Parts: sequence; structure tokens; C-alpha cells
Amino acid sequence: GLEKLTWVSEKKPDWSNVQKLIAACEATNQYTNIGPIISQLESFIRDSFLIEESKAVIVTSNGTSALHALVGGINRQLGRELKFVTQSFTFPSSNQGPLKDSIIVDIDEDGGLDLNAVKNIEYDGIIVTNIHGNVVDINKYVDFCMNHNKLLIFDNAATGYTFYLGKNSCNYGHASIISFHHTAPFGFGEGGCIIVDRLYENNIRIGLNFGLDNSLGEKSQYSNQASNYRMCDLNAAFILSYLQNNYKKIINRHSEIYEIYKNNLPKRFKLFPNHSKKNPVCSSICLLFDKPFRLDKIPFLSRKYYKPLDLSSPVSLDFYQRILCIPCNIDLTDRQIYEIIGVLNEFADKN
Amino acid sequence: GLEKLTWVSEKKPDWSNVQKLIAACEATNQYTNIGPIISQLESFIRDSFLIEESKAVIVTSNGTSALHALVGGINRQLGRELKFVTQSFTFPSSNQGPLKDSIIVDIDEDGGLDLNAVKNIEYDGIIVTNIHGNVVDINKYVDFCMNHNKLLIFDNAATGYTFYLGKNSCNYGHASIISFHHTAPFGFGEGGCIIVDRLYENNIRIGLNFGLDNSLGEKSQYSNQASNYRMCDLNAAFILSYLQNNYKKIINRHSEIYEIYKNNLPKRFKLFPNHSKKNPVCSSICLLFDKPFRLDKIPFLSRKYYKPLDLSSPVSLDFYQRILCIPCNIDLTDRQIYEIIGVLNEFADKN
Ligand SMILES: Cc1ncc(COP(=O)(O)O)c(/C=N/[C@H]2[C@H](O)[C@@H](O)[C@@H](OP(=O)(O)OP(=O)(O)OC[C@H]3O[C@@H](n4cc(C)c(=O)[nH]c4=O)C[C@@H]3O)O[C@@H]2C)c1O
Ligand SMILES: Cc1ncc(COP(=O)(O)O)c(/C=N/[C@H]2[C@H](O)[C@@H](O)[C@@H](OP(=O)(O)OP(=O)(O)OC[C@H]3O[C@@H](n4cc(C)c(=O)[nH]c4=O)C[C@@H]3O)O[C@@H]2C)c1O
Ligand SMILES: [Cl-]
Ligand SMILES: [Cl-]
Ligand SMILES: [Cl-]
Ligand SMILES: [Cl-]
Ligand code: NA
Ligand code: NA
Repeated sequence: GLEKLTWVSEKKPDWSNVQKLIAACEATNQYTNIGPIISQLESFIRDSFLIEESKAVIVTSNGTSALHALVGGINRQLGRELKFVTQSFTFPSSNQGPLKDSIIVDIDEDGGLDLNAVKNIEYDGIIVTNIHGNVVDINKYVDFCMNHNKLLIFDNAATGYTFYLGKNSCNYGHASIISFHHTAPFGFGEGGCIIVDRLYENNIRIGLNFGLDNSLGEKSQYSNQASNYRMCDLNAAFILSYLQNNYKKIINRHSEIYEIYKNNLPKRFKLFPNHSKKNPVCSSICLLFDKPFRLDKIPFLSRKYYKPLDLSSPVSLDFYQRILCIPCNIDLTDRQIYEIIGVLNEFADKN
Repeated sequence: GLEKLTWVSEKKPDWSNVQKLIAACEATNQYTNIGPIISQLESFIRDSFLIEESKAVIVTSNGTSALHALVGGINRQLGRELKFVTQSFTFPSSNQGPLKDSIIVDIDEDGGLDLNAVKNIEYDGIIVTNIHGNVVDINKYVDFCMNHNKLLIFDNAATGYTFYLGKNSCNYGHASIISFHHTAPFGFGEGGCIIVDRLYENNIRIGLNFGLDNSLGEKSQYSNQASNYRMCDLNAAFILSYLQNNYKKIINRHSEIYEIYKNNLPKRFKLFPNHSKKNPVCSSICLLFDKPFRLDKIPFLSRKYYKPLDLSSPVSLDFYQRILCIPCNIDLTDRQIYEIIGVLNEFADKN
């Protein structure tokens, strides 16, 4: 039964839909450098994920490039290489590229960057990871960055449709990023998106194109803070088509999977910390066992995220050692979920 | 007849062929993190472009990420952020990402980084741009870097199939990069490739995946010098298909178009400096006028590359003021070439 578990739902192109979209590229020979699909996908993300008009929606090559293009654009606007703090319990993206020298501090027990740990640090902003669709106490972080006059970026790579006080979590802070990597619920191949205050929109958009702005003609000027961060229209067509066919079913079905775990917790596990009133839409079901344990004890497909970036982050290491990330996708039957919960109950009695 | 000039030939997916290649992805749900297409495109590039076995062929998301992945891999291998010199007369890529603090020096009149400008300064390596399919005197750079114990990278973004003393220019220096951007002769959408000494292959390839090596399980370690730099298998399929169908015709027709300009040079125009014995395979036909002039004087689709990264570099600036980059692609007719040449004679008579 559980032998057939996969991390990601089986994802195949709607070839007729993808070919219809790319027929726009074929007619003009424009397949990149902001061809005719980019605005269709940015529009679809705004209207489907419910991004406020105060935010630009900016697609990039991947979730990593979304975060990097966001920072390089803000670096260009403020005129220096900004110093960000990130949490140890997250993916490498937030200590790479323009963040390669980001400061790493521990999480608190709610899964986000420990605000008590930056007391005595020099920094311009913080990056907080909303883990696998779960969200932190977002207003704790908004209030803190308002009071201390800091930039706030939410790493929502795995968190495209978790609502906080009646609005997509992507709408909070100065910006968020989401991943359309194949392993993400909304993903297909590679891609990313920046949700950012309009203040920074132009510098981030031209920052996808080496900092060059064709609208300036001979005044067009590259920035050493920019790169090739743009989304290819080919990738936009595959992502847009996947979202068109699947995004509603993913939200409802992922919410249904979360409901079953919430009402049938195996003994001595807890749900990863989450601060949304409705079920989050998760990239995996993350449970914390009450004691450290090794994945090879679990006789079904399962993972640990995230290996701490700084292995001297004690709260981050504890979570890593105690966490069990279970597949969450639209291919999973309830029968499989109940068979999973029974294997975990067994494990809990013998460990 | 010059109304219908395009920079790039009309490029259209061979959909039955692309569908056939991506069927391997559909069968396993693996569309990135090195799916079943990556090895196929890497092999084709090795066998078709005639790369030697002492070189890795490593595809990436774009030409920029090929350069940045190359530098990040080497930085991580040597345990230090290496200092590169780049030429002013190049694209912004070689002053971005891990090269954002690269030293910019002038070209000499042969079109490459002026070695006299790095006699008395600190640096680990040089990046030399082979402009639009033209190649520098490659052995003077190989000899200099061997004598001074310096790394040598060729920015071959626009230069996939120009031969130097019997082998693809990509096989010289410690590494080269090529672009599969839609604007490149070999390109389709977005893509890049690294041709590099085997010594650096493993650090560069894991460096496309945040520095992570799955084969090491728990000792898998991210690097602050890495990123998401991989090519998605979707992109690999479009590029591999375009190359299967067109690469031979592009090589022959681009060489024939060059032959016509070389035997019918317009008045007071010289070919861009080139050191290949056979006609180079050009991304555009670059001519130097005998004095500065404006593009708005040329009554057909034409460009100037490259706006100097450092506007104070005198040879780079002189080149930019005198250069005319004429479309070179497999849609161009001989009729159109002789018309362009007639227009440039008329331009010379009046300027
Ligand atoms: C908080 C955060 N911020 C930023 C980012 C950066 O976003 P991107 O630049 O990646 O868009 C991430 C990435 N988060 C993602 C990564 O994107 C992904 O590589 C995977 O990191 P790995 O676990 O190292 O990948 P891999 O082991 O290859 O795949 C996991 C499972 O998915 C399966 N899979 C994978 C791919 C690529 C596929 O095409 N099909 C498929 O079935 C295989 C396996 O069972 O998951 C992370 C959580 C992130 O979690
Ligand atoms: C020396 C060197 N190193 C590194 C790189 C970096 O490689 P990538 O990361 O780009 O793969 C480049 C790129 N060199 C290329 C760039 O790839 C391209 O953006 C274009 O830089 P722009 O001139 O700023 O782009 P754009 O004006 O949009 O395109 C030029 C012409 O191509 C036409 N076009 C363009 C696209 C994107 C398309 O899809 N279809 C099409 O017909 C329109 C126009 O007439 O040309 C450069 C020489 C380079 O020349
Ligand atoms: Cl809420
Ligand atoms: Cl679909
Ligand atoms: Cl084709
Ligand atoms: Cl030769
Ligand atoms: Na927008
Ligand atoms: Na706001």
C-alpha cells in the first residue's frame, strides 16, 4: 500500500494548453527577455493566490533567483550590499549569492528566526522561513521590523497559499518569494516568484536583465548587484498550464490531508508549529516526535528538513533530529494516510 | 528587402521531437535536479561541438550561471573567493555574482583583455571574451597564464564553434562558457554550458545544487559559493531538439555568410579582429568603421556590442564607437547580404 508513496504528485504537461501558450512565442520569436507569457503568469499568480495591488508579482528562473533578485534589486536601490540575518533552520538559498555573507541565527520553538538572538547584531533586514506551508506568528515579525526599521523578507518557497488574518502570507513584510520547483505543490520544472512592495519593483525587474533598462536608451546601465535572474517564457507556459489545471485541487486536497493528521495524530508526535486559523497548504506534513530519531526507523518514504545551515544552532538541530516530513500531494489516498498514521503509532510504542 | 531582417532566425519547437524527449521526464516525474535529458544534451554538445575528454561538459540555467557556477565551483575547491580580471569590452556577466568585484581592464586592438594591464596587479585569473564568434590570439593568453600561474576562462557565450589550431576554442584555458540564450545561434529560450578541466568538475556540478552531494548522505554540505545554477530538463529538451535539427546548417551557413562579407568588404570597414584559420561561426557580423558613428545613421537592423563595463577604457570605447554588428542567421538571403554591403558602401561615401 505505502510502497507506492511519492514526494510529489505525478505531473505531466497539458501539451495542448502548453503549445497554445507558446504559440504566442512562435508568432513573434520571443521566448525570453520578457516574452508574451511572463505577464500571463504574473497576472494568474496575482488573481489566483490573491496578491494585493501594493505588491509587484515578478517571476524568476527559480525560488533561489527570486530571493537573490529581490536582494540585488533592494541593494541597488539603497546603494550598498545590505546585511541580512537568516535562520539556521532553512534551505541554503538565504546564505548564497548576494546573501553569501548573511548572518545565521537560531529559530525559536515556533519555527521562525529567533528575534531575541539579533539583540546585539548590525543588520539591515531579516529573512524568516515559513516552513513547508506552515507560517510563523507573521505580525510578531512585522511589528519587530517596523519598531527597529528593518527590512522583512518571508522565504515562502514552500508556502504559496497559507492565509494569515484573511490574506495570503506572501502579502506580509516588504516582500516574499515562492518556488515553482517541481518538488513544490504549485511547481513544474524550475521557477520562482517575488511578491514585493512597488517601491522596489523597477530595480528588481531591471535586475533580472543585468540591471539594464531598455527604456533608458543610452542611459541603460548594468549593476554589479544584478544577474540573469529572469524566467524563460517556455518555463512560464509549463508553470501557468500546471496552475490553471491544478492550483484549486492542490489547495483543497492539501487542506483535507492536513485535517486528517490534525484529528488523528500518532502518539508522541506534534504538528510542526503553525499560526494560520485555517489549515495551511503544505509541501509536506511535518511532525515533531518527542525525542531524536533516525529516518531509517521509518519504513515508508519520509524526509528531514532542514539540515541546519549552522550546525551550532541548538533549536534548529533539535527540530532536525525530531522532525518527520511525510509526503503531501494530490495522488495520496486517505487509506494511505491512515496506513501511515498506524505505522507511526507502532514506531512510537517501540521508540 | 532589408525590412524583413531579424537578429535571430525564426525558431520553432519540433514539438513531436520535444514531446518524445520529455516522455522520459513524464515516465519518472523527474524534470529537474538532473533528470534524464541533462546527460543527453551534455553528450550531444560533447560529440557535436568536439569537446576533448579532459573537459567536463556541464549545462546550466543560462550563460551567466555557467560563468558564475564555474567561478563558484573553483572558489569552493580552492577554499577562497578568487579575484578575476575581465575586459571592459564584454557583457555584464563577468562583473556579477561571484565576479561582482572583478577588476575591469581594457582590451588591446586584437579584441581581448590587454595582458599589459595585469603585469603589476594582484589577481588569480583572467576572463577573456571571444567577441561574437571571433577568437583572440588564444595561445598568447594560454602562454601568459601558464607563465604567471593564473587561471584562464574564455567567455565563449557567443562562440560555440570557432576552431583554433585544429580544436574548438572552448577546449582552451582551464574552462570556457557558451550561451544557449534565444539570441545565440545555437540557443533556444535560456541556457548555458561550462567546458572545464576535470579537476573542477565535481565541485562545479554539486555547486549547481547549492553545493549539495546526495551521494554523501548526511556529510552533504552546502557552500555559500553555490546556488541554484542547474539547467531544467524541459529547457534541455528544447535546446537539444533545436541543436539536433539545426547545428550543422548553422555552422555551414554562418561560415558562408562570413565568406561573402570577407570577399565583398564595404568601404572603410574592417572585419572584427579574428585569429581562426577557417571562417568563424558568428552571432553577428561585426565590422569596424574607420571612425566613430551613430547607429541611427544605419538604415537597417544593426546593433553595437559591447557598451564598455568601464566607460574610461579607451580601446573598448573606440571599438564601441566604430563597431557595427549586422544580423547573422540562417534566415538571411545572399540578396540581403549584398544589399546590406551596398548600403554600407553608400554610408561610407556620405560619412
Ligand atoms: C525554504 C526554501 N527557500 C528557498 C528554496 C530555493 O528554491 P528553488 O531555487 O529550489 O526553487 C527552497 C527549496 N526547496 C526545495 C528545493 O527547491 C528542491 O531542490 C528540494 O531539495 P532536495 O530535497 O535537495 O531535492 P531532491 O532530493 O532532488 O527531491 C526531493 C524528492 O522529490 C522527488 N523529485 C524531485 C525532482 C527534482 C523532480 O523533478 N521530481 C521528483 O519526483 C525526488 C525526491 O523524492 O526540496 C527543497 C525543499 C526552500 O525550501
Ligand atoms: C559575452 C557574453 N557573456 C555572457 C553572456 C550571458 O549569457 P546569457 O546569460 O544571456 O545566456 C552574454 C549574453 N549575450 C547576449 C544576451 O544573452 C542577450 O540578453 C542579448 O542581450 P540584449 O541585446 O540586451 O537583448 P535583446 O535586445 O532583448 O535581444 C537582442 C535581439 O534579439 C531579438 N530577440 C531576443 C529574444 C530574447 C528573443 O526571444 N527573440 C528575439 O528575436 C530582439 C533583438 O533584436 O544579447 C547579448 C549579446 C554575452 O554576450
Ligand atoms: Cl490566521
Ligand atoms: Cl496539468
Ligand atoms: Cl528545430
Ligand atoms: Cl586556426
Ligand atoms: Na505585477
Ligand atoms: Na505593505
